Amino acid sequence: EGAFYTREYRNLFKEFGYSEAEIQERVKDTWEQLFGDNPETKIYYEVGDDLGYLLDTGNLDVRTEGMSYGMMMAVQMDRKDIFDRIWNWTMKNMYMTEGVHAGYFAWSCQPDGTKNSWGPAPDGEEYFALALFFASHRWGDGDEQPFNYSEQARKLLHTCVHNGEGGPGHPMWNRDNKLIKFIPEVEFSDPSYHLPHFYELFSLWANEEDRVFWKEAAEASREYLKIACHPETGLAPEYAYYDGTPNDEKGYGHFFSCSYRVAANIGLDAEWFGGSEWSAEEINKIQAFFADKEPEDYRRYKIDGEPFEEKSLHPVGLIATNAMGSLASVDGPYAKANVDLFWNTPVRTGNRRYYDNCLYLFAMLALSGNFKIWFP
Ligand code: NI
Repeated sequence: EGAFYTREYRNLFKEFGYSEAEIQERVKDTWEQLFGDNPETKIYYEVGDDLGYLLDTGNLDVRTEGMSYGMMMAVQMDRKDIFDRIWNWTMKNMYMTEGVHAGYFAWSCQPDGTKNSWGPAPDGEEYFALALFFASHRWGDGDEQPFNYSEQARKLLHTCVHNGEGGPGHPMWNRDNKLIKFIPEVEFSDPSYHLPHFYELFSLWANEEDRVFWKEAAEASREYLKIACHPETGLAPEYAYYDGTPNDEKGYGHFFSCSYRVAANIGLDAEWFGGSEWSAEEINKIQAFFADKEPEDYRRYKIDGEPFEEKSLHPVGLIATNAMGSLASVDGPYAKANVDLFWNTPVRTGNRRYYDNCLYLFAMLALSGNFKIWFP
């Protein structure tokens, strides 16, 4: 039974023999390397007294993926100061009041706040919503907008479900199949965006009129991951059609950066809502696939396992997510090896560090029993 029921979170590092003191130190150090004055590793930058952002170092932009991640990280770490700086920047610079995506958040901005696009990215929205619910539950709603956290979360999720009913907009979930979309104006998906464990919580906390819908989305997503992951290797493509097969129209049909999050998501869902045979077997498959592969040699792979020449752009992120996946298969043949590999991998430096380092801190939090559900 998951932590949602027991309110106890597995410390897999401790279970695998790491000392409580060293785990405590490693979690804090990871946070400090990302959010402190450590220029080589840092991904969070403060602006003035009331703003801050996470920089996508690989593209020199600020993304809703990173901002929503940063808010989730901040609430897990009980850092309301950092949470509010990020959310303030997000509302000021990313929230759209105009155009077909009004009510969503521009997916990419320049560090100066300028929007690079008026299109949103659904995985940002869903993390914003849950981070905001957690903020409300830990700290209470603030007296002034936009710090009225729970109202902001419910409003945002309303738009995600109902957009287009009285306007030219589009929802972020397909209403018939209850699957999250890659972007509001398409009818395909992205396996890594599927967060059934988040939807379970939305089914408790969203507007009441949408709570059954969120239960249905959770179930739809669980079923969808079964058909999206390759049956032998466990690898999921970056984009996939609703029928579960890869969408490679623009090169996203393979196992690469986006896909890495699937193992992590499966890990977290197992920890929160309970183990399943499917999830354990799926994590066993991915870990078995990587068991005989050197991190320095990790590639892009077709989902059936065929290697490309191209190396993984984010191999530290791949390590972190595979290790986090161990939460879904704690007795798995490679579970300990994956956790140990991660323990022995430093936080990344250099221009591609943002994505790896986000996945890294999530894995550090989850594997130490510090990626929690914050209840009212
Ligand atoms: Ni120490």
